[PDB]
Amino acid sequence: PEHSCDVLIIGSGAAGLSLALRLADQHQVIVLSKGPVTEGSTFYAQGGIAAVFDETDSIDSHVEDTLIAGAGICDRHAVEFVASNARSCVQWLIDQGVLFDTHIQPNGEESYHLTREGGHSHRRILHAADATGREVETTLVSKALNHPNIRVLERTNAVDLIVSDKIGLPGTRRVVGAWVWNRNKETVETCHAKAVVLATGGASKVYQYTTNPDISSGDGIAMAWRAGCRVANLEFNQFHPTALYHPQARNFLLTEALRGEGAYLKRPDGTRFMPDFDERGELAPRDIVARAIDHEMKRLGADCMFLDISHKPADFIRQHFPMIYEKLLGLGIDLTQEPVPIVPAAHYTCGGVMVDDHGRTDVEGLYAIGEVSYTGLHGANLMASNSLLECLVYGWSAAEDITRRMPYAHDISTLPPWDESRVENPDERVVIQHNWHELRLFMWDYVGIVRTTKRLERALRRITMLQQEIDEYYAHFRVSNNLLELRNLVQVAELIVRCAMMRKESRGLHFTLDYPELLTHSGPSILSP
Ligand SMILES: Cc1cc2nc3c(=O)[nH]c(=O)nc-3n(C[C@H](O)[C@H](O)[C@H](O)COP(=O)(O)OP(=O)(O)OC[C@H]3O[C@@H](n4cnc5c(N)ncnc54)[C@H](O)[C@@H]3O)c2cc1C
Ligand SMILES: [Cl-]
Ligand code: NA
Repeated sequence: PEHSCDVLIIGSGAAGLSLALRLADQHQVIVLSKGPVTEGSTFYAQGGIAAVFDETDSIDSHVEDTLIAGAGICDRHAVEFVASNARSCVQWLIDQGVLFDTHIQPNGEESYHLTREGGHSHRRILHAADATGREVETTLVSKALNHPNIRVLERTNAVDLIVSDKIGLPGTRRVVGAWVWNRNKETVETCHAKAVVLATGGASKVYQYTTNPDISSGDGIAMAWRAGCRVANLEFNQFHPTALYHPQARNFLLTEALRGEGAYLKRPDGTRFMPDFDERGELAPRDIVARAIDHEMKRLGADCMFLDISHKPADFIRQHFPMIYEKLLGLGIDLTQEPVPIVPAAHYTCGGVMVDDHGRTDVEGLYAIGEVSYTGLHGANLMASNSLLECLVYGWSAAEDITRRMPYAHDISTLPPWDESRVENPDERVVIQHNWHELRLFMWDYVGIVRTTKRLERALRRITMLQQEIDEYYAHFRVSNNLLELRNLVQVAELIVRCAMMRKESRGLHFTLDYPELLTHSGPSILSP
């Protein structure tokens, strides 16, 4: 009708496209993308994907690492589960056309060159120079566009899932499609399907500073909540420790792989401060390094700290970090000759919508894979290159559960249209924009790197003003990007803060002055609607 398919996939990064392909030979699939098909975090991925390929590494080692980096509450089934499947999934990417950097030289013959990053104990991250993401996204996209059973709809923003029991369909609660703002034609179209998969990315953008593209507004999570899904661990948001501090680096990350290959992290004065913090140094886990840099900033009153791989051969550097070199040069910084100014910024959402081994949420017919989800793999803190990994494995497992269910699926029934609201107000629309800035700022201050109970109350409080506020002035506003993004950020901020308030302890990326100590028995934080 308006739109019908077998499986609807909201999001076209690693998670969704790779899910797409797996399901394509036998299913009719629509992939949505809020902006052009390639703008998502996946495209901007640098460092690489973790797997275990060397005879010297082991799965066991990869598990342990993760369990460690995750500060004690990862879920082992998930981590193992997942640690035991990449390569395969990674291989599957390769079989799809992905070129990861070829070595030339174990001491006899040809291999995949591998890096490492913090918390890893052997060598295991397949990459493409320092721009893996490009290689990955570009390929997946290319195959998805050449596939008869996959339909990609760019610039199409989902607004909400259609849940049977909300539109007087009879039966148990089950998703049967979603309403989508068609950006180019400014209407909300109705889209039917037998299975919907959220693969929307993360929510880092609720914070004033981040590495992410402007899409990461967490719409997927908000949508799920609104539809009844439990969510978890949203207090565990990772601030990548090395983002660029330059007025013209709109938002810019210098991969951990730099440190993985020798880069140093320096104080504005030349000294290396990690040692004062963690014997693991430059390569300790991010919640820790990021806390350290935040500390030394506060302490010395410094705008920043520095990342330097100078002590290294200019030739290594430029072959391993082509993209970063070219881009720092254009701002007049030579990764080859000087320390680069860095600050911590919001990067990844370790929590999200709870989902089991196949990506199944709490709500029938609804899945969630990728960053938008919470599986248990990352516990309180993600280990570098486990994030792209998660997308693949769950794309996998989600394809296998789906293929089995599809055949016994209810028929594609007809659905109520969206009640296009239509009121306009040039001035009020400007305010929508003030609120965005307002949210992002206090989130940074009240639910940031160092936290306190009271600061959290301040966040909650402003969050509720914004919601009460939003309902009253906005409920009737003609939909538009700015507005949809705001409603969703706000929704998510709320869950981030409620989760942060529940954790009476400091663990992994949640650090509160009011509970410095580890509880003896802990777990995820879970909220259910
Ligand atoms: C700069 C950078 C470098 C990184 N490098 C690495 C790395 O080397 N290794 C690694 O493992 N991880 C890396 N990460 C983390 C990893 O990139 C992400 O966790 C992962 O790419 C998330 O992918 P995803 O498929 O879940 O969503 P994304 O790739 O971010 O895509 C989300 C998709 O959902 C669509 N969408 C969102 N909302 C809506 C909506 N409302 N309606 C319709 N469509 C919607 C978006 O438009 C987009 O298409 C990096 C992240 C960044 C930002
Ligand atoms: Cl990185
Ligand atoms: Na997640």
